[PDB]
Amino acid sequence: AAPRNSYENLNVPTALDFYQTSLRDPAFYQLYAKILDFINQYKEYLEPYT
Amino acid sequence: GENAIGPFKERRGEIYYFIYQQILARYYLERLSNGLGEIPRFNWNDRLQAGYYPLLTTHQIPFAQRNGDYYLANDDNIEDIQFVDSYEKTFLQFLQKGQF
Amino acid sequence: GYPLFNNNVKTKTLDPNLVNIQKKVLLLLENWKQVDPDDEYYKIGKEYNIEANIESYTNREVVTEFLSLYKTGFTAKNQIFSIYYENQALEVRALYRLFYYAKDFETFYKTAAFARVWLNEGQFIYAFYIAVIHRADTRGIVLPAPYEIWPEYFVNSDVLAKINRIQMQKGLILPETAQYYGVLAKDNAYYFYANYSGPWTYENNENLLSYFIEDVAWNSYYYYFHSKLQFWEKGENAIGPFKERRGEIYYFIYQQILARYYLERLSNGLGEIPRFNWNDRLQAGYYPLLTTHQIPFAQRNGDYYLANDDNIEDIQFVDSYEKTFLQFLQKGQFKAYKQEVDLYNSKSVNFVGNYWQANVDLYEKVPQRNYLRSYEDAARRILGAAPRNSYENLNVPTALDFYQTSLRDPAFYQLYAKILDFINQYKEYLEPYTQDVLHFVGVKINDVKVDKLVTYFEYFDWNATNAVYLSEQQLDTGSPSYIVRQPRLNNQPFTVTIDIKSDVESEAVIKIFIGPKYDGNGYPIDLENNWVNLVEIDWFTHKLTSGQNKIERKSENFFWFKEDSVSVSKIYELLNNGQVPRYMIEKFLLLPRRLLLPRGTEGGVPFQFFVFVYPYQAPYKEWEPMKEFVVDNKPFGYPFDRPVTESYYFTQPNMYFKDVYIYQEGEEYPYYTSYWSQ
Amino acid sequence: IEKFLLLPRRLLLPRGTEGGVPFQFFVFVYPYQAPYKEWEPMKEFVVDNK
Amino acid sequence: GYPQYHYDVETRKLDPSLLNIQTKVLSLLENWKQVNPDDEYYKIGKEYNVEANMESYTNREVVTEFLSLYKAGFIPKNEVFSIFYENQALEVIALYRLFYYAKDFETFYKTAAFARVWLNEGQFVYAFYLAVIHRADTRGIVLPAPYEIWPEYFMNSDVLSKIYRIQMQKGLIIPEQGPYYGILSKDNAYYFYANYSGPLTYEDNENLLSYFIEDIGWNSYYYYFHNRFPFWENGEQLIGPLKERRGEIYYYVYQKILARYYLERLANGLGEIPRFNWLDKYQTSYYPLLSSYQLPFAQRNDDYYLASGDNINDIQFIDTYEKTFLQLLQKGQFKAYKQEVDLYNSKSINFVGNYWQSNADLYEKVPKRNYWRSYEATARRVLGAAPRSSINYENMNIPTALDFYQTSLRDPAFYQLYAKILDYINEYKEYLEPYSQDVLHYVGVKINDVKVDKLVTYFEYFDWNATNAVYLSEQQLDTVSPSYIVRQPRLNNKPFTVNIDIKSDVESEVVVKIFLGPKYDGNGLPISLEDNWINFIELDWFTHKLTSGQNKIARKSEEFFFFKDDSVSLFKIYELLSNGQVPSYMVDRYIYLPRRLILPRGTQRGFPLQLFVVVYPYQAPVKEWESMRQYIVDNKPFGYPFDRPVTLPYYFNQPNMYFKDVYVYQEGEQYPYYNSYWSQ
Amino acid sequence: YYPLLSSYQLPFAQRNDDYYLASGDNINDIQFIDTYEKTFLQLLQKGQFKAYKQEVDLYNSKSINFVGNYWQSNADLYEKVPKRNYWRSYEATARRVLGAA
Ligand SMILES: *[C@@H]1O[C@H](CO)[C@@H](O[C@@H]2O[C@H](CO)[C@@H](O[C@@H]3O[C@H](CO[C@H]4O[C@H](CO)[C@@H](O)[C@H](O[C@H]5O[C@H](CO)[C@@H](O)[C@H](O)[C@@H]5O)[C@@H]4O)[C@@H](O)[C@H](O[C@H]4O[C@H](CO)[C@@H](O)[C@H](O)[C@@H]4O[C@H]4O[C@H](CO)[C@@H](O)[C@H](O)[C@@H]4O)[C@@H]3O)[C@H](O)[C@H]2NC(C)=O)[C@H](O)[C@H]1NC(C)=O
Ligand SMILES: *[C@@H]1O[C@H](CO)[C@@H](O[C@@H]2O[C@H](CO)[C@@H](O[C@@H]3O[C@H](CO[C@H]4O[C@H](CO)[C@@H](O)[C@H](O)[C@@H]4O)[C@@H](O)[C@H](O[C@H]4O[C@H](CO)[C@@H](O)[C@H](O)[C@@H]4O[C@H]4O[C@H](CO)[C@@H](O)[C@H](O)[C@@H]4O)[C@@H]3O)[C@H](O)[C@H]2NC(C)=O)[C@H](O)[C@H]1NC(C)=O
Ligand SMILES: *[C@@H]1O[C@H](CO)[C@@H](O[C@@H]2O[C@H](CO)[C@@H](O[C@@H]3O[C@H](CO[C@H]4O[C@H](CO)[C@@H](O)[C@H](O[C@H]5O[C@H](CO)[C@@H](O)[C@H](O)[C@@H]5O)[C@@H]4O)[C@@H](O)[C@H](O[C@H]4O[C@H](CO)[C@@H](O)[C@H](O)[C@@H]4O)[C@@H]3O)[C@H](O)[C@H]2NC(C)=O)[C@H](O)[C@H]1NC(C)=O
Ligand SMILES: *[C@@H]1O[C@H](CO)[C@@H](O[C@@H]2O[C@H](CO)[C@@H](O[C@@H]3O[C@H](CO)[C@@H](O)[C@H](O)[C@@H]3O)[C@H](O)[C@H]2NC(C)=O)[C@H](O)[C@H]1NC(C)=O
Ligand SMILES: [Cu+2]
Repeated sequence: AAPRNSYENLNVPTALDFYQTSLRDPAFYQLYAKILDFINQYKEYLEPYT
Repeated sequence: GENAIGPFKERRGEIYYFIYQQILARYYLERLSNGLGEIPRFNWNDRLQAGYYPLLTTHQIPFAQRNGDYYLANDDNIEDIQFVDSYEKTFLQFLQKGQF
Repeated sequence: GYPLFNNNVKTKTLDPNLVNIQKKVLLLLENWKQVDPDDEYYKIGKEYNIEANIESYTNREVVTEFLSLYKTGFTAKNQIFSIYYENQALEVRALYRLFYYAKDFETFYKTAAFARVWLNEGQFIYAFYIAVIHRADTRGIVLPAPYEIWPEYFVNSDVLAKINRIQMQKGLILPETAQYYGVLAKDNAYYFYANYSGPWTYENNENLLSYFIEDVAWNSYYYYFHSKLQFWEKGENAIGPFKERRGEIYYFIYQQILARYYLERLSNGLGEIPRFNWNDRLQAGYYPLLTTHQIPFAQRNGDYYLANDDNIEDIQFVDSYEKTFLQFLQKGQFKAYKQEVDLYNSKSVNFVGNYWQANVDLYEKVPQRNYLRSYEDAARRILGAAPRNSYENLNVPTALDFYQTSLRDPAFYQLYAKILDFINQYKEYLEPYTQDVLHFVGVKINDVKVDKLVTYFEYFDWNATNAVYLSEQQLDTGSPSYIVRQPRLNNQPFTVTIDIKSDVESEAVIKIFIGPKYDGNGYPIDLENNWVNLVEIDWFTHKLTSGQNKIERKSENFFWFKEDSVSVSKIYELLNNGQVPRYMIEKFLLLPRRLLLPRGTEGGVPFQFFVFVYPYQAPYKEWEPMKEFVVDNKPFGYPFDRPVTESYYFTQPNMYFKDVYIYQEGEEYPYYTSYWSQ
Repeated sequence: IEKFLLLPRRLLLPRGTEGGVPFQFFVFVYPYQAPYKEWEPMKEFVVDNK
Repeated sequence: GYPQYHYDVETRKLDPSLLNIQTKVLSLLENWKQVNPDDEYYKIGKEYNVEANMESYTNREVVTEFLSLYKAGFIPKNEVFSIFYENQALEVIALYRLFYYAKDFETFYKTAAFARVWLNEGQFVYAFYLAVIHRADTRGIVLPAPYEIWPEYFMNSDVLSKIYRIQMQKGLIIPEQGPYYGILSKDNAYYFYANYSGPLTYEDNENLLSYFIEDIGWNSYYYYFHNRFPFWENGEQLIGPLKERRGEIYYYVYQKILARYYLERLANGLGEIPRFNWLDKYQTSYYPLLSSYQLPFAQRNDDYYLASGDNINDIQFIDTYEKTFLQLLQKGQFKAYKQEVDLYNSKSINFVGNYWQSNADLYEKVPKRNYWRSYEATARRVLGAAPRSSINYENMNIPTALDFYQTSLRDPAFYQLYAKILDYINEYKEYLEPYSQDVLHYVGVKINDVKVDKLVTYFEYFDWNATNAVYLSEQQLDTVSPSYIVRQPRLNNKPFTVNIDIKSDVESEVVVKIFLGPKYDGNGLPISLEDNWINFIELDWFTHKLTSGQNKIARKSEEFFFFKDDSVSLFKIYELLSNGQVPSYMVDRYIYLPRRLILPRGTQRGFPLQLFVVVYPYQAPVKEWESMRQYIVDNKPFGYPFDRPVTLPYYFNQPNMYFKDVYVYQEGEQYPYYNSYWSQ
Repeated sequence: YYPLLSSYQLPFAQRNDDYYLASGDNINDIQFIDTYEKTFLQLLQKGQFKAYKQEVDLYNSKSINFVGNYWQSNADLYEKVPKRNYWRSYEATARRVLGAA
């Protein structure tokens, strides 16, 4: 949700811009939950263990 | 992969999936312990429902703040939005093809 | 006040050999909601062991799969069953395969008794009905009509409440007043007058056509279509030689259904079928007054947003499934699902149809997949508006979850209109028919006349005893007859006379279609846009001699319509004389004749008839086992199976268009059923 | 130096309550099979070939 | 597995002069859904004519209006009745007025028989229950609990389906398989195990507290509150001596109902009650599994839009109403409905209450109006989400949980609506001057310590009779009805005692009040009194005599003023009547919350709460309030001292006040759904 | 508005584009705001009236005084009424709503 600009010399930092602060944002968890939901949809292909 | 992991180069995606799944599982356990329920899902064409007002600064520059009801698809994001959507749909198409 | 429907049934002698089987089948359909320990099947079911009889089934893999599934545990009794629930569908498919691969009738009967004794009643009845429809040894046997097997799916909550009250009271406490509440006691039976749903259930004036969309036979036709050609069965085991024409059948049936619905809407002045956007909200409210096991059906408000937090995934899939198809239209010739597809060729229709049904035939060339998805299933789930839950033991039923109640929901019509719009976008590829194919040299239709077209409402009685639970005494000796008497649309007999001239003596095929003349806006519809709204009503052959010819075709002989089914009591009465209702054996998958014409008005509603005469060509050889549903080698819906681009080059001397008016006699509305109105 | 990429032990269990929060443990025993040869340089993060 | 409820009933001897009325009443409530021609009431009602006995009613206009409406025609039998349906409301009000003004019990019985024989069953039962509660010559008799009069409004569809199947089959075809489906055949009766609603009905994890919001006692308490203080009746008939406090009562009850509810939300970690905007999509969905006459209850889909064109008019009225109140807050002193109002005075509360109930007392000084509209009724209609055709057409209605006082508390939207109303009322309350030290400080009295025993909650089986839900055969009516008993888990708390130590310099009479409240909010932070004054629930209120020196007061939870015992079943009522005794609580304490619902459960198995104890001087109520002594302990306003906002909390750090922190624990199963055959 | 301002290292509130002001949490405030505006319009229809125990005639230019005070919710607006423990300001409520904190 940072302001969008085409200038490379001006940025407003966000928690998701750094791996040191990514886990502080719930949006991180929601996004990667979506990604893992897609990956589990893929995993549905695999044959279950016998 | 060669310069970062070496012989475990063909298992990179497995590591990615395992680490992220473990992180999300621990987060879900903490939520259950605090009685917050499951992780919400969201729609890109709809608005995110997670407000965040970090009290963080670097070089005195404040971190970005997001309100409770933030519309993700605005005038200046359309392009990015489109890409995201496409990147998802292609994957679904792969699931229909199986072998490709 | 309306006249009471009485008509003798055209019956045919039954082969004595099958007689016993008939009996047994009926014995397995009596009070299927309850298990009676005193019945014969109970001991057989409690003692039968499938594994010990593994040699009695032709295929061994089916038995192994069924046993493996049964080891895990099937669904409990007294629970709602739906083919759209994944686990229940998986179990019922195995049960049906076990029924289908039984060596002989004795093994099948033993397996059915076992299933009824041990398994869920809904799964058992579904599988048994389908198997009896499909099993070769049971071919030629009469089955009860669907509305008599699942009465609760074909009547509203008030009538069922009255019936349940009568059953609980074991009669009337103050009989002389029951008449004032639409309950008549007569001839060892109880008759319950019933109304159709009103504006409370349907919004935007849709309730005006409730007499049509809620008709018992209208929904029974869709259930029969599902049973004969089920999406989860391979083409070989369901249709045989007409396996490459499955998509054509799908498209034809759905197009005819939507065309008839549009004709009814025009007759009621409701306009065209609305279109909707998935990312936007549906604008069709529905509040069904239906219940199964007292569990209410899902309700949808007027302005329902389809894309919520718990549906996103499904939504995405739907969108993708559409876009891929559009991409195919851009490619034209491609390779999908290990199958080469060329859209320039008409036969590709098959693929298209399967693609939009996600049936097993679509995946016959790829390895067995554990990842399963269906566009129609996801669309039905989204449109049903039922609460979303991840628990498999809790469901809120919706009208779209059952083929017996799907046609009651406008969302069904809207969704399949969207699907057929995509299919017509595909059809735009095909080359239009040319004059040489259409013109019938030496044949000209001089005239066409039709008698007065009349529609009315008449009382119809159907048995609804299976909806209640009987007592031990009733099971042992006899149960009462709870009969629902409701108004239904019907039309008086009419004849079509065709005057033709042909100096050449030859064999020919005549087709008759009925269609609209004006759209919702009151303007005439050009053939280039009306080709998709024409309903085929007749299809026959005739030998033309040199000179003049006059053909008289009666409405009782039309190919695409049947007569009404009869109750079980008459079936037993005829069976006692070695006879069966011929139309319940012959042409039991077609629409009833009473729904041929849309309800008219006092002044008259305008429509048109299209008559087409073309050369005859015999159906192919390998098509011999199915030479009771076809008349020639032309595609279904010919010549309107592909778009008409120029009406000038389509019209020929051997084609005729006539304008007709449909009138209404008696009451215009069907709700005049009160004690004071009789 | 050793195991500096893993989670701390202090975060192993979710915070409990005075009355107690319910969870479950799953214990699985299976046959052992040694990791592959070319996997030798990384035989400090794995225990078998699964 | 859960234990079975066993408890002793407090009984009092019944006046011998009332032995005839009681029976008669209990005879007219038997199988009220059906009319038996073999009964005496049938003949009496068939032959009785109202006009010929016009002299037997005190008021003559009542008879004339009833005759006019009856000539116009009442609703037919076998249809859903609701007091919110305007025509049905008029008819039932006329019938009740005819019942109430009957000069003697004999005429009342004849009129009741006539109504049962000729009129709709629902209207008859509603009016008869109200009249028995309000008639002077019926004071002292006992009525069956609401859940036994309307079983279908207190159970889900599955249990009702099982009961109907058993009734239709007249038993079990295969008895051995009954237990596997929750049906037990024992002692000539059939017991059906009942669950509570699950996530299908409630979203956002609210089903966790279903056991509380679907409890029979909760809805029965709401229905009793409605019956004792109907909105359409004049205050004088309802409350004679303390009519001017009607609005205050309206504020006291709802404020309690929400507060307890809020407490439960804190016990299950659900947070605060949501607020909503009328002109925006409603985010709370509801899918009730309830049905009346097999007609399903209306279902509200998530994100339902309330401001559609069809409802627009109603919306406007709602908005206007709210706006008007705010304007009044700016005026302070004004005249409304020909009543002078000054908001600087606490008495004005009365008016405020009436204003938000749209009751008769609000329009007592204006000429009789043919135009009338209720804010609560309009809001209930809007939030019900029933199709507009149901509203427009009179001979058809789809029932909603908000159309009945027996099922209103099941719908989450009720709590949000009344929270909005109470927010407006508290905005009004901000006018009042806060209590000073002089009124709060009891010179010479100091509380030394407050001790409390262990607070424990648990689920236990409770059986209630649901025979009235089914239709009986002629033989059953003649000889005896079947017994269908619903067995369901219910919350309960073990007995506990509060011990208070007080040091007094002088001897005097004092009044002691005990309140309960929460400690932490949804976000886990402590709640200051300035915001917690509205969340405290009044538990006990009693007088005492303090002698000079040290004194100890032991108060048992079984003696709290604001709670009652559980109502007894019909068979036990007959058993006690045959011995000339009646349950006292059902006689005169039925308007109080059940004692089993005092404490929350808690999903973490341990929940922190706080108790507040206050002692103040005793002053006898004014004499004119003589016939209300059983319900008033002193002259202080209800909820005192937490009846007005607290601005400076350090005024409540008085010697005669004490705050204590306590913990509530759970014993046994944490959840109530472990009631299967294999778990029992 | 994304101010780069801070007091005691606490960042100033940032208002995202397309911020919705009529959420449930603010609904009460919104209503008050609306009501206030509505009231003024009603006064314009009355022309001459009495508000806060002050006689006002809008045909006179002097009335400007009252109008100003009415839109500032200052002390002079409530000088003729008894001291009120209940007080709310249109400007303060609007500032709170638009601040997006
Ligand atoms: C209020 O709500 C609660 C909450 O839902 C309800 O409580 C539920 O009630 C149902 C039905 O009463 C319970 O289901 C039953 O559970 C039985 C106990 O099984 C346990 O042991 C077996 C091994 O013996 C385990 O397999 C079970 O679970 C494990 O296995 C399942 C297999 O699917 C897995 O899914 C699990 O994850 C576990 O790994 C339990 O640990 C069980 O015996 C019983 O099963 C019979 O019936 C089912 C019906 O589908 C068959 O599939 C199965 O093969 C068994 O066959 C019987 O079927 C019928 C009888 O129904 C007859 O032909 C025979 O008797 C035959 O033996 C069934 O599944 C559920 O466990 C329970 N949930 C709880 C307590 O949390 C209350 O009922 C409800 N109350 C009311 C009044 O509505
Ligand atoms: C399918 O849907 C249709 C349409 O909704 C529905 O038709 C309606 O049926 C109801 C009955 O259920 C009809 O209501 C009755 O109408 C008759 C006739 O009324 C006409 O004629 C009288 C003069 O004779 C006019 O005054 C009147 O305005 C009409 O023009 C009435 O006679 C009935 O009145 C009795 O019942 C009322 C309660 O319903 C009482 O209020 C009234 O006083 C009457 O009481 C009678 O019974 C009492 C109880 O036993 C007894 O005590 C009294 O002494 C008296 O005998 C009633 O109003 C309605 O008109 C129909 N509408 C239409 C358009 O046809 C079907 O019933 C429905 N079918 C099913 C199966 O559901
Ligand atoms: C669940 O709920 C159901 C329904 O509420 C309960 O069933 C009820 O049980 C009670 C207690 O058993 C019943 O009341 C008793 O009924 C008996 C039987 O009465 C019948 O038989 C009599 C001859 O044996 C006959 O005279 C009666 O008819 C008289 O009365 C009617 C009016 O009721 C009148 O119209 C007639 O003209 C007659 O005058 C009737 O046909 C009865 O003997 C009992 O009376 C005793 O007690 C009363 C009160 O103390 C006293 O006055 C009497 O003198 C006598 O001592 C008593 O009335 C009730 O009828 C049942 N209801 C139904 C619908 O059947 C069930 O018990 C509950 N189960 C639980 C809680 O587990
Ligand atoms: C409505 O449906 C019910 C149930 O299907 C019908 O009851 C059924 O009637 C048939 C024919 O009478 C019964 O079969 C016969 O049973 C006798 C023994 O009673 C036997 O001798 C005959 O050979 C024949 O099998 C059947 O048992 C019975 N079912 C039940 C559950 O009682 C009813 O007749 C139907 N009514 C109408 C009007 O169609
Ligand atoms: Cu929601």
